[PDB]
Amino acid sequence: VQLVESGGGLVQPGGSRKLSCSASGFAFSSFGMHWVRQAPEKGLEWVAYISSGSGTIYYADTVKGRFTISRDDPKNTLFLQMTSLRSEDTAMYYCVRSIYYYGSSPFDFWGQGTTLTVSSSDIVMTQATSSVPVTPGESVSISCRSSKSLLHSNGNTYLYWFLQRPGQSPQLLIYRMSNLASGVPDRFSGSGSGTAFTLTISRLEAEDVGVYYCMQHLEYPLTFGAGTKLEL
Amino acid sequence: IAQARKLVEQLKMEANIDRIKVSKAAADLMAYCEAHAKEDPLLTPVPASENPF
Amino acid sequence: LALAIAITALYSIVCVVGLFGNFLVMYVIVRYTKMKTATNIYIFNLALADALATSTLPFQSVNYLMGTWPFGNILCKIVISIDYYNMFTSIFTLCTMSVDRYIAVCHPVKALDFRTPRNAKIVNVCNWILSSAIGLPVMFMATTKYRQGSIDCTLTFSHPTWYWENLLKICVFIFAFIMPVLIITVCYGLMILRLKSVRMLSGSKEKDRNLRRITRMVLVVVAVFIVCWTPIHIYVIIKALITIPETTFQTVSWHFCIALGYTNSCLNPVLYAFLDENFKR
Amino acid sequence: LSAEDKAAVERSKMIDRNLREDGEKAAREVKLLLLGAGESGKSTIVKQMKITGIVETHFTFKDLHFKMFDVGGQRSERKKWIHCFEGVTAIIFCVALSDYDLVNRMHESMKLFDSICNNKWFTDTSIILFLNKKDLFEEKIKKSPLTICYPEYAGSNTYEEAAAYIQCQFEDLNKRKDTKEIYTHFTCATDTKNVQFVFDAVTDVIIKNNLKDCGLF
Amino acid sequence: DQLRQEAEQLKNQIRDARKACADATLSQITNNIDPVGRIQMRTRRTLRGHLAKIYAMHWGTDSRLLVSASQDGKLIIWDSYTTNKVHAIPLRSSWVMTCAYAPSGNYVACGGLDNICSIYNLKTREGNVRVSRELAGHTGYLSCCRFLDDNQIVTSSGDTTCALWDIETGQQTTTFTGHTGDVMSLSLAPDTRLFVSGACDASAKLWDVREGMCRQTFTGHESDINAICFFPNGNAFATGSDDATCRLFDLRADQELMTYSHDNIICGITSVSFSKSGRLLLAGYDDFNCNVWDALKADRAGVLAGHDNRVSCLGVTDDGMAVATGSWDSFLKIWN
Ligand SMILES: C[C@@H](Cc1ccsc1)NC(=O)NC[C@H](Cc1ccc(O)cc1)N(C)C
Repeated sequence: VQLVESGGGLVQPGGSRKLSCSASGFAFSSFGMHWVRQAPEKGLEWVAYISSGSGTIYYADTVKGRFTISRDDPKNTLFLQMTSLRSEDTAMYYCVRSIYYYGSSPFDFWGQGTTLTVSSSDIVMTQATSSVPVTPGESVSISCRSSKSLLHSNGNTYLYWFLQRPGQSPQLLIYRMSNLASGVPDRFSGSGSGTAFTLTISRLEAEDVGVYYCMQHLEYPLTFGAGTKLEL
Repeated sequence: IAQARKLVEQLKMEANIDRIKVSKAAADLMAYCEAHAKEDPLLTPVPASENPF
Repeated sequence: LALAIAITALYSIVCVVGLFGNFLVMYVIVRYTKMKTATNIYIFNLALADALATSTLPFQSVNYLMGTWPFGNILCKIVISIDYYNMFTSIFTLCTMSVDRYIAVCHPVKALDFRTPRNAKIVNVCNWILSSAIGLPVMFMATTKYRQGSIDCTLTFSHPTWYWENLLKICVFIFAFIMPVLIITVCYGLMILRLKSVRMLSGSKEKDRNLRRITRMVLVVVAVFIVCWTPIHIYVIIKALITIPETTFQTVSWHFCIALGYTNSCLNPVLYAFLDENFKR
Repeated sequence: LSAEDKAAVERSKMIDRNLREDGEKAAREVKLLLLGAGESGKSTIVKQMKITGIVETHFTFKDLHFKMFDVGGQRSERKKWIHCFEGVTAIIFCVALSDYDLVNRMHESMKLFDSICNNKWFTDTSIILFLNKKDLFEEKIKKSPLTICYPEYAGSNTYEEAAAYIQCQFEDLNKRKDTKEIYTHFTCATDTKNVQFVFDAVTDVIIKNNLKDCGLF
Repeated sequence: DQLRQEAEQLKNQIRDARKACADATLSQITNNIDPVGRIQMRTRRTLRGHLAKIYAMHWGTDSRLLVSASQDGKLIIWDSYTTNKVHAIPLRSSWVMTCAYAPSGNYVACGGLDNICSIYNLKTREGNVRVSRELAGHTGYLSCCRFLDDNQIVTSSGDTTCALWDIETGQQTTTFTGHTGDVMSLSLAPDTRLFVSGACDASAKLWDVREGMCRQTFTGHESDINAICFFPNGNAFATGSDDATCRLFDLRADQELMTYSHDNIICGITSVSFSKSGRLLLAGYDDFNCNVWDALKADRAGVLAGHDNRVSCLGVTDDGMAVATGSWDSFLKIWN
């Protein structure tokens, strides 16, 4: 499974530019696709989303109107066209996979990223702490709070926990506040109730230090948390 | 006619089985059916609050 | 006078029969056959259109009863629209059913590709949309006037009415009588000509009885259509061509022709629903 | 109210439309069930077409697609799986005309034909009967008459009469001649007219099915 | 020669020992139990996605997802709570008479006239469902298949043979050959250590999975056995047959316990399952409706009549919250 996307580089502000995400190794037509950007010194931010079959499109309020998103299913490619590219849109753009059925694991795979540079009601998710000292072999607990109860009437608590290692794309850890993603060691665990969630790492083994992100999925737009850094 | 030997051997093996009286088996069946009567939504109509359908 | 109540009684009874029949047909379709096959959408469309067309009949009954239009400009800018629209919808769905049966019998392998329930719905909505091309102008055109006595509302045009009203009459006659007849008669003729040479209807006198039944029901459908729509059309043409003076005979004849025109609609589900061997189950 | 379930419902509707189009494609294809006794011409008619317990043969002819299902390579209780083939367009029954004297064989062939024709599931399915090996049947009658197979035969030992008598024996095995039709054809390898005969019979049964669907029948 | 008389004498000894181990009937014991009363089951969901007749169906252990197989070449997986189609797997062979849904949920299985059991891997990368494995070796149509675990699968075929396969290796590890007629049904015990199988010889045999030999044989039906289902405690099972009668046997008693039959019923059974507690017996018939029998009183306690054709498959969720019935009208009905 690979999602390699390109179309970055220096861009004159106010111009236009399109990003292309070529996907190889999975049934691209069956996956909804997300564009999520990360500013050079900030956290993740949701940009755009197109459903499977292009039947449903959503944009963030920031880039709505200026940005458009489409897909070429026969060619297995994703496109994000941007017009009037201001200086607040310079960031690393990530191509994200997500399939939604009962018991699925959306937001599971992330692309590597473009490095676009531009020359000069929403549910708020709050990671109160920003940096935590950690010693290998110990256990830590990252906290998250929500302005709205993420718990839904059907019993699902739509909270996802992501981990971003230094110099790497973010990796899914927890989906729906309790389930471990495939390939994730069982040390990580998720718990909590509406508007108060916890990610516990037990007998913390090294090489997993990074920024832990706390994303909601109850309503669009999808709002990430600020981020919590683990350092030795 | 090698099937006859296997048939008679299997019949002999099936003959040497410790049976149980039908009364005791029926008592066990009814005891199991009554011990789990409350834990059976099909028997007792569950209220719609706890009914997912 | 006696005929003044007899004619409106005829209108009312025809309306009651048409309503009850078409409502029953739609209920049976939606409750027992559920509109599952490629057909049974056309029958539902025809029943709906006939019921909608017959629903206007009490309005023409009231109008003749008191000789005026008490309902004002609020209603007859849309009930005349309903009547003119539903006459075209019913006629075009009759033509569509005839063409469907002709394709099914005389072109089997192509009917395999064409006639599916989804395509039936597509053709149905296309028929409604195309009939809107006369449903809408009559809606924008049916302005209420002040009659000789007190009131009436008909269709009024701009200069010249000498060229517009006769154009409307000729167009409705051509696209509601000539084309529908030349379509359904030809299609049902070719269908019987094909069915004469099918090995499942050749010998074995029971099979010959089946063939005679099929051609008999086809012929009775076409005959009902002809006998129900010819009188009103020919009466309209002769009225527009040669002057006819008012008497007790012309008005009763005209209302009888209108009664037959809607009699087609009320009798249609007898022919197309209660004579269907799928409904006999 | 359907927060992340909206994408699930959209996926359900999309795979539902894929199911709908796949079923529409499958509904435009004529299914035939090939039957007959062993050592018959059942195999040799597949070669006449342009072309493990089930065998499927797809072939197209005059913008019509045929799926022919051969089930002879499955030894089981036929009543336990024959109902799977209800609604098949037609049954192609192969009978070897050269096995009237060998063993008798037409007695079992007629038993199978009677069993499958008057079955509770194929009460109205049309049967296309292929009397194979008619050329080999030429010299079988010059030395062995039809009397061996049929005790009550009384006629000249000629193809033009013996073959007609055999066809009449086969076709009168149905008790519902007013509701099902049996098409008979002596298989010929010339210009592949067997495929044309199958096409004609299938066209007639398609016309009958359409007449039933429209309610005319 | 003399071995046939030996078998006759052995059968004589078996059934007069079974008579010697019979004192009172189940009805005589259960006359003192209050009847369950007329239970009314209302259809709650209608899963309408199939185009041909539905031949098989199986619930998940989570009692939410259920797989269903049709003759239109599709087996599709439904979320029963919301009626959404979670998956729709197209089949290499349109002739499918059985389907199973793994207890873990990672795999599904199907089979039929192609004599092959296909295992599909639901939970994989690439977002599609792909054929994990194909099992060949049966010389007749597959009638039933159940999952012992993610790697062991039990199949029954119309060649008078059951087989236990290791999926990863892909070949039979055990071959049970005791039946004489086509095996048409299958049912694992709750412990998945022994299983019953009813065949077309009007006989149901009990097999020990670990050692691969028949333990007991049960007779009593006059016609083909179509359905079989263990009692929840694993010490009994019910069978249905074409003679329009069901019957409850017992393992330890080694003989028939009860016979569920009604003179008004003349159509054979197609599917049998118990309830959560085993007090109800759900039986699917050819007269287009299901019947609910008091498993202990042997009287028809209810009727599930909502299908326009014969009900071919029937199952009860593990938690017992609902019962699903498929039929030949291409609709599943989830009753509760
Ligand atoms: C009294 C008149 C006006 C009215 C009042 C309430 S609603 C409509 N009603 C009528 O004329 N009805 C007959 C027409 C058919 C027709 C066909 C060709 C023509 O050239 C003219 C008319 N109708 C069946 C569509």
